[PDB]
Amino acid sequence: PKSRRSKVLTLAQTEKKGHEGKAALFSGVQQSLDSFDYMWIFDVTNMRNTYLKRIRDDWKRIFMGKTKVMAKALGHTPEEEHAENVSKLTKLLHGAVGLLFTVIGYFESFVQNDFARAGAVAPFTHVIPAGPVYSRAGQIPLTHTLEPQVRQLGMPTVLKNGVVTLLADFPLCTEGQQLDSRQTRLLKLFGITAAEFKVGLLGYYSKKGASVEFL
Amino acid sequence: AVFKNITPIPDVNTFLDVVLSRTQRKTPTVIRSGFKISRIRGFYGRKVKFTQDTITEKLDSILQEFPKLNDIHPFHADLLNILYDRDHLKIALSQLSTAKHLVENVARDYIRLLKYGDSLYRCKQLKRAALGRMATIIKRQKSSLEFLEQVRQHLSRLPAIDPNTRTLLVCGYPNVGKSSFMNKVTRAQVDVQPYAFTTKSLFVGHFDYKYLRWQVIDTPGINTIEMQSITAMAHLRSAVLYFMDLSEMCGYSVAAQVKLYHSIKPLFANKVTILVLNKIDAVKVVQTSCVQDIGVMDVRTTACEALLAARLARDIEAANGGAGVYNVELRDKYILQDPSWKYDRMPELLDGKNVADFV
Amino acid sequence: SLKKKSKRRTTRLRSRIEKKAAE
Amino acid sequence: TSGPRDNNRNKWAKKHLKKGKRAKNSNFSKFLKKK
Amino acid sequence: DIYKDETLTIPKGVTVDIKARNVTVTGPRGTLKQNLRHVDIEMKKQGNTIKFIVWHGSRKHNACIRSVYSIINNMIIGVTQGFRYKMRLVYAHFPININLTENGTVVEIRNFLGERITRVIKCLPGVTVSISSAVKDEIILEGNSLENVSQSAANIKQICNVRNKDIRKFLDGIYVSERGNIE
Amino acid sequence: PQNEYIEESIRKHGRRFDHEERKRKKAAREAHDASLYAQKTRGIKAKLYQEKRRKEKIQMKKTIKQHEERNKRMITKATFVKYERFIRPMALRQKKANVTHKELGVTMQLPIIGVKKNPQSPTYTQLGVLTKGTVIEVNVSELGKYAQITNNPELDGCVNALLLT
RNA sequence: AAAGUUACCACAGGGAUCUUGUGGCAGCCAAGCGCGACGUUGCUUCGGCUCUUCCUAUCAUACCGAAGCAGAAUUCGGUAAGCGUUGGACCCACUAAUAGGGAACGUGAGCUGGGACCGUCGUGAGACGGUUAGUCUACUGAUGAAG
RNA sequence: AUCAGAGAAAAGGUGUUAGUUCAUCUAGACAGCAGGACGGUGGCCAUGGAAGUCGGAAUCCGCUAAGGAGUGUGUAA
Repeated sequence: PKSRRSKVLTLAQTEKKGHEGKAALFSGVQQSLDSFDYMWIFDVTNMRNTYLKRIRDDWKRIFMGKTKVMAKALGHTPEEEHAENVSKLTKLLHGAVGLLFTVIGYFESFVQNDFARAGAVAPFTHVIPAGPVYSRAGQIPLTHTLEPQVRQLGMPTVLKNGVVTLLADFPLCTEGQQLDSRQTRLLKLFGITAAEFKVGLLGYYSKKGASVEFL
Repeated sequence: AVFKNITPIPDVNTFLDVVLSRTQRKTPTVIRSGFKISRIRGFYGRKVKFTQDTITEKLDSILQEFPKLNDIHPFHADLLNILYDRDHLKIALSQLSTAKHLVENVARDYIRLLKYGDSLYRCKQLKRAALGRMATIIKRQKSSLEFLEQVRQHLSRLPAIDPNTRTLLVCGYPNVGKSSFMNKVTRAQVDVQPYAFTTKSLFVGHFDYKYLRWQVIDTPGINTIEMQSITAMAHLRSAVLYFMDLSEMCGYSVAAQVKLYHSIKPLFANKVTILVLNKIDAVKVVQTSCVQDIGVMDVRTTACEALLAARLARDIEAANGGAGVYNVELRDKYILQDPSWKYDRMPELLDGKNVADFV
Repeated sequence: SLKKKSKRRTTRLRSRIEKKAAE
Repeated sequence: TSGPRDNNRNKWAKKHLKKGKRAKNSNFSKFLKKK
Repeated sequence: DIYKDETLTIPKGVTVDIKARNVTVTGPRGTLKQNLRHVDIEMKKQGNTIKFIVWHGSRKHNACIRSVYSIINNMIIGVTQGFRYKMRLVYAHFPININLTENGTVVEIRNFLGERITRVIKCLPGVTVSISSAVKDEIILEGNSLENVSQSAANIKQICNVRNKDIRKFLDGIYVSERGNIE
Repeated sequence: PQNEYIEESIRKHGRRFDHEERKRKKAAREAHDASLYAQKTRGIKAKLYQEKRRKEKIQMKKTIKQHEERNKRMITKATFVKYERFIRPMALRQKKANVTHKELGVTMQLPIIGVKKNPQSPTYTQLGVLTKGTVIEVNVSELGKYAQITNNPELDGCVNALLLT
């Protein structure tokens, strides 16, 4: 017939609407823009969905959809955009930022720790001790049942007597170095929460003031 | 049963393909219309007979491989019934035997019908008809092959217990240290896990003491595993080694262990009983510190006594040239005074006279 | 041939091939 | 059993040429050569 | 298609000449030579960019452009950084005795699975064999030619093959553990 | 050994070092293997792969379809038992016929009470030769009724008929 | 008074004279084009000794793949015809194994074993005859004139 | 075409070339990297036990950008 790569299929039956889903997200963003007040700009961070749900719990809803889709739907030109002076705000509006209604002090001060991801830089240089592996870097008061972790890790570990043993020490991360794929995977496996979620509240789209500060 | 020595049981589809391929590869497959009607009839009959023989041989081998439940020992039969539903296995074997008899009868009827064949098409149709009926019978007996294969795998993996010889049965509360004592006493290393009923199946290990061979058999903590342990202990000439957690570190109270031992006393009757007080540091009463691993050898010796009462040049050669390549010289290993004389040769016979025999 | 079998065919074989094509 | 054209046997013959042969035959030719 | 091209930017490697379809890449680490006479691809050299061009080529010949591009990139990586393969010895009962001769260009293996046969394997040119001191029973295969290094590793693994035994239980052998650059 | 001993061996020692990667490579390259197979193999084994692959596509297409809606002087023919000028072989003779009911759609093995009429020849009807299209009466007490033989007993080897009901 | 009938028919005469491994039947579906594939429901004279080669559709030998394949002994499946595939009476024992076939009348110019017509007497029946009628080449070695 | 070219037929082919139809696509096409892939809920049974993935019936749900009473591996679970 022809030389083409095979495409796999599954039986979840949970396919999103695609174009219709994007249109619904834009409509919800417009409704959020038309919401009462609080003029929030925050959707997600490196944190997990549970953290986002917990953050959204203390509100009366964070929603961005696709990045810059709401800005494109609103329109860069101020005439097309519902707000005022949105031409300069469109360039600033990027990433996972969305409207919400409840806060400012909690966002500024409270930053819950979370597992790090690739692309960042570790704040220290954690070193994995040799010999038997430690789940919490020797802080437990390390189970030997993690046999499948030896194969899944791919690091220089030998399954001796049903226990993963490291022939030589290998640091998980180094200070001043970007988090690699293996480093991020090891940090997620271990107890390395070298991350702190932040929020963006530079300006507020006031109904009357209409002053979105760039601070 | 425990002897195993049974060939793998293929699937129904695999068995049918194997039978057909064997018949095609072995029997000739070139019969033109120019041959006589008798030759055509003979060729079709030969193919049908070869297919029938192959099917019968495989079925007979499968039937013979599975041991008879009645002919097995009472302990082996009880374990097989508890573990693999011996009634279902007997039904499956009977169904396979009936299918084999039906296949042979179908082949005989087809052979008789083809003996009076008329033409090539009639012989070809008759040859196809017999093969399809045999294939239909083989396909019909599908689940029986899968059940037999699973039984064969379980039987092969099962241990070969020897209740006839002196044996020590260690049964009681789960993780009561009896398994640890059995692992220490015997060469076998029984796995121990925090979860209950870690040793689901029995583990048998040979041991030597006082120039005697003792078969240490562990049992699951006391369920299918418990029923198998009870069945094994019911018919076995062995000494009971019930262990009671003195420190109750096994999760079972001393009173609960005593009640279980009293209930199981009917199986332990007419045998030497040992009450092992486990975790002492943490029916003959013997204290064995499970945590401290102290007294296990003394308990084993006491149980054995109760049961008895109730009943270089090579290195140099290998380094130099290895075996079969190194020539060992006997001249060096001589007691001659002069080293030169020992290493030198002498004339055995000269001038028609044996110098060695005349000197 | 070169393969196992002669491409060239017997003259009576060609004709009966033509006959088989006809019917 | 394997025949004399066994590929491993030829490999093992090649290995043993430089172990129990070759040198002890070359100088053997040399000795009767200088003779 | 009329035009099908792949563009490669060259690192500080000195010479990337493709005269007579013979790539002779000279870098800081050394000089590697390969012949690409089996592919009918234009090799245009302009400044710091090399264009692999095929005009009016079929799909079978068009697939050669990327394959040529990768192997040239691989050897350029060799002359700049080099290739290093780390293999870990695996033994259950008999330790595997490994000795290196002619600075490692030939490896002879003994005491495998109790066998008295001395398996002698010679590495391909441009490869050297060393025994790592940081990790025990570790063999390091470093050189310039990635294909030669990988072929040498495959040859060692293929020679140390367990036969007639259950693979599920018998695990003795030599296998590749880490593949990458020298630095 | 005892029970799952390599399962004990896998637990306490581990798996083959590169088994997971080799099984991954084998799965990945299977597509090239199967395509290569479909072109090189010849003969009976090729025809088996042809039939097996055609079947697999059919079920696979259905499973996808089920996915979306969810989202000498002797008688040479078999017969039933001067006038008997010819010879009727005993082996060729049959006494039981597999009659399939029309409305019920169930095949029942009933005895051959007799032959009603053979359209091929009245002599065959007189001789009771079981042939295609012949009418034969069989007992229907457990279900006498007539039935037409829709098969060829001389070739199929069984008297497969359909009830006249 | 006889007449029809005979595929229950019998005795004479006249005319005519590619192959191999998948069961069938009846239904339910049934991609599709009234059929309808794969699936699903039922029930069940010939005959053999030697011999030569040849084919592989491989019994053994060589090497691989898979299987609860621990080892050993196996089973199944590939490449593979290089090399073999006995000795005696369904056996028997040896053996690594005692594989299946071709030479369309395998090798009967290698080899052997296990009448027709006519007549006559004749019911439903079979026998007692007269004629009769066959039909250089190749290979093995050996010399050998000669540019 | 490692058996090119000068009925065996139903089909098979990650062989090639053209088209025909239908789909997504700067609201970012596939592919690849970096992640999420959640909460009731371990829904309900089953049995040494199966927490989506021994198994049998349900197949609900709040949140979202999206997460199944789960695609398979895996786990005694």
